[PDB]
Amino acid sequence: METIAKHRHARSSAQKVRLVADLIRGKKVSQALDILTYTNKKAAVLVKKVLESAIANAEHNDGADIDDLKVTKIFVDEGPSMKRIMPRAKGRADRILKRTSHITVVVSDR
Amino acid sequence: MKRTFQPSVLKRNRSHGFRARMATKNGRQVLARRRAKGRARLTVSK
Amino acid sequence: AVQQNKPTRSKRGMRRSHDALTAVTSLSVDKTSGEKHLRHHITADGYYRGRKVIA
Amino acid sequence: AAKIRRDDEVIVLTGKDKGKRGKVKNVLSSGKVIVEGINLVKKHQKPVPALNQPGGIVEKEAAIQVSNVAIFNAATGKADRVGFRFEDGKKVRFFKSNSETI
RNA sequence: CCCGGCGAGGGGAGUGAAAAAGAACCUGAAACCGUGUACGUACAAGCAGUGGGAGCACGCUUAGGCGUGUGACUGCGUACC
RNA sequence: CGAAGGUGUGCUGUGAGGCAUGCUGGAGGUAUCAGAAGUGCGAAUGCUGACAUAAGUAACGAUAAAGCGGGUGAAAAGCCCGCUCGCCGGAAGACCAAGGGUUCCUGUCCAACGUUAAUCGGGGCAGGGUGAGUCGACCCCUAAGGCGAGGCCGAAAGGCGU
Repeated sequence: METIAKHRHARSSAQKVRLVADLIRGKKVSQALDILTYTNKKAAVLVKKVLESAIANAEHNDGADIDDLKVTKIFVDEGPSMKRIMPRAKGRADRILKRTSHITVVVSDR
Repeated sequence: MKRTFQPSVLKRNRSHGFRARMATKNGRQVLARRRAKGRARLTVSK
Repeated sequence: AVQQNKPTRSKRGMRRSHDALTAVTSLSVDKTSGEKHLRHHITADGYYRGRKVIA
Repeated sequence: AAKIRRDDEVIVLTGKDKGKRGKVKNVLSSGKVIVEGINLVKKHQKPVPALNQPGGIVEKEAAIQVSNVAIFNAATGKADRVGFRFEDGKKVRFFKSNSETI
């Protein structure tokens, strides 16, 4: 059995979230939670919330056991960008992109 | 540095207002043109 | 000064090959409360090396 | 004038309820009617503290196109069409199968 | 019903012919960005292909073959308007 | 009992091309022979939209400056309370006219806005607040200048004036 959890339209760059996603790919859930608790990054909080949601879904909707779960898949994709205007010198204007991402976590007992 | 726009309501109304436009034959032509185009605001007067 | 040709995704990856993060090797266990903590740091309940320090 | 009116007895010509009978409850201005016990749907209703009403899954009737029903003739046991004629000084409806006033 | 800040976002249950028809809603191309598998690459010099050609993985098999992916080594070779 | 369109595979002609079929899609297509054209794109420092590179690089707007304790909160270097420190003081204090128009006070929220976080705001939503015989405007009087009954002048339109 595989169980999914997602966070869509998250306020961060995919490049920045992938750095933290790469630390927990293929680990046991307890080990992964310990790793996330001691990473001084903002993406760690978001990733940790998603992992906790996935574990709760596996317990409640599928009758799973916590001690047998592993992080079988994790990935981050790009989302829409918001466009803004920032003035510069001598009356010239630039464009600013505000990037977002989607985060997906899959836990399994096999 | 001093710039080009220095506001004043009395001067605005004496220069571009409805009665000033009505006082002359060319001002009436401005008003007819703007009515024919269908503008929502016809002069600068409130 | 600016580029004359556009760099490639291969070169982007090669430059980024030094950007990976490092994880903490291991955690320590207090001898009285049993909690896990960073080595040489106090725990989240206020213990260090078996003694309560902060109430 | 209108061929189908409130408080009539009709039979259903098309749809999932094809063949059933019922009464007309009210007539809407878009060309649809509400017939009793026909075209039921299950609505997911949210609760509201005001009015002292709880939520739940309710069953209720939904409107059906008027041209999908017919007026029922008890003498023959069949669906029929309607026509109009003047009798004393007034307009009336009549069945087309046997020319009988409704 | 459940996780979460009485959030944003999500997993089930239920509606419907259909929910990768869920309101950022018919179909859903390309540039551009990722996760997984097979093979190549850390003594090697240039328009990046073309002719020759081992080895490895995989599907048939009339057990004789063939097909499909990758491509060490070697001849020739300075884009388009 | 699956149309156009999208995406793979097999065969076929000297070429522009053609035919058959698996998956996606959910209602339209068109033989043969003739007729008519907004009939075929890689370039024009072409036109409109979407997305890359440089790069997680430069920068975050006066070098007047901060430290600690308690509170609230999912979370506090920046919000509230307290003690200490520093800066201006013919201003970086208090008040009128012009210009603007609800930015004013109270409750509640943190998506977007604020070059960072925000429990905070001149941000979102709802409710409240401007009381005159003596302060101003309106009113009586004229300056520079403007308009101007009759009048003079000018192809028309118009110009100057009692």
